[PDB]
Amino acid sequence: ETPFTVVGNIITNPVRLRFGDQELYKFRVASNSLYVTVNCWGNLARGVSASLGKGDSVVVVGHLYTNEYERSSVEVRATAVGPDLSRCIARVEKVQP
Amino acid sequence: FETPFTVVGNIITNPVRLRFGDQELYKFRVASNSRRRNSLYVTVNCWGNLARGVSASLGKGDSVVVVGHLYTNEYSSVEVRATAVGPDLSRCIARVEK
Amino acid sequence: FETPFTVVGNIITNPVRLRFGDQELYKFRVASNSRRRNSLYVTVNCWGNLARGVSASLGKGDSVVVVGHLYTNEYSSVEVRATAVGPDLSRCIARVEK
Amino acid sequence: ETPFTVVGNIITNPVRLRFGDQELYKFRVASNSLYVTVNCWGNLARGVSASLGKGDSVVVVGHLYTNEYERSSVEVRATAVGPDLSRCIARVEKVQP
Ligand SMILES: [Ca+2]
Ligand SMILES: [Ca+2]
Repeated sequence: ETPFTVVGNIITNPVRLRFGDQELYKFRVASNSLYVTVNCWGNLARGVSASLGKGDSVVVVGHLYTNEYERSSVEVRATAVGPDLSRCIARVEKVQP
Repeated sequence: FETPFTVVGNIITNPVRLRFGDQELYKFRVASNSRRRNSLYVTVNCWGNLARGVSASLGKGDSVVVVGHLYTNEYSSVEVRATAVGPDLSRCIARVEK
Repeated sequence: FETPFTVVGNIITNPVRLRFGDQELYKFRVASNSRRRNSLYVTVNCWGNLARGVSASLGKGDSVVVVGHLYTNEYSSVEVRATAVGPDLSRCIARVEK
Repeated sequence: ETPFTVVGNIITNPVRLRFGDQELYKFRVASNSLYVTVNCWGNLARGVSASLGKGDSVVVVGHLYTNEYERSSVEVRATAVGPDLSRCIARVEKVQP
């Protein structure tokens, strides 16, 4: 419940990870400096893996949090991600349910 | 000291293009996808390269992520000067071209 | 999926209290401190403990930080359901009591 | 130019630091989880040192960035800070220029 928006560029090769039913798509974003790891789940992990990659210019919206581990780092739980249409063009396709 | 703003929702009008010598405006109305089991309507203004990307890529009904700065115009209407707009990839797919 | 919002500026009206059985509303208008060498006007609504803190602490002219969620009401007016409000300590001092 | 807002509590004893003409007032904030270091400068460092302390409930607005050093961590360059009047009361005093 700390909302957060970052506009920038994916700077790593995203990675998919599975947890049975569920899917995570993870990547790093740089802003224009801020470096943050973005985590997409579900249908968002889908849209993003199908559409974006390293070097793409991106708009990320979600919630910011700290993740402690064996250091502690700052990450986004994304709720919406899109390509930044100031820097590119997109063909949009809906996914039949 | 501008007021930053983000809205996620859907374009709900047919966007309107306007040219001013060099410059281009593309503007449209956005409704936010709030849920109860509370709505937000705003006019978004895209300029420049952003106007171009958006007119080539999005239209009435499409899901959107809009980032920019919020303004009131007493002319009184609440408007966003967008800095980045994209389709919402939680609700769609995009084939990206530069 | 509410739309979060933050505005920093000044209260520019005398706030208005309204009671509804248990509940209290304190509402007022805010202008944002934008600079040129572009304004934003919004109605802010505080409820509950926030209505109490704000009525005890702030009034017309005071500098404010407002955090909450943004709404349009077609009744059409743009309003904030505030979650946290405070004086802007870049422009003032506050002696805090709980 | 990545804007950011956090509402929470100061959880360390703030510290003042000087650089000649200029003053920094630094403290840690927790949200309701996110931990972030907040940096106030100038008149903001003033208002905040004069008004707040460990345990106070706070509204922080500014810009988020990453700071690299001998690790890298996420910090806020605050532009406005106030006590959260949902959790307290305040007497406001203007500072004659
Ligand atoms: Ca990949
Ligand atoms: Ca101290």
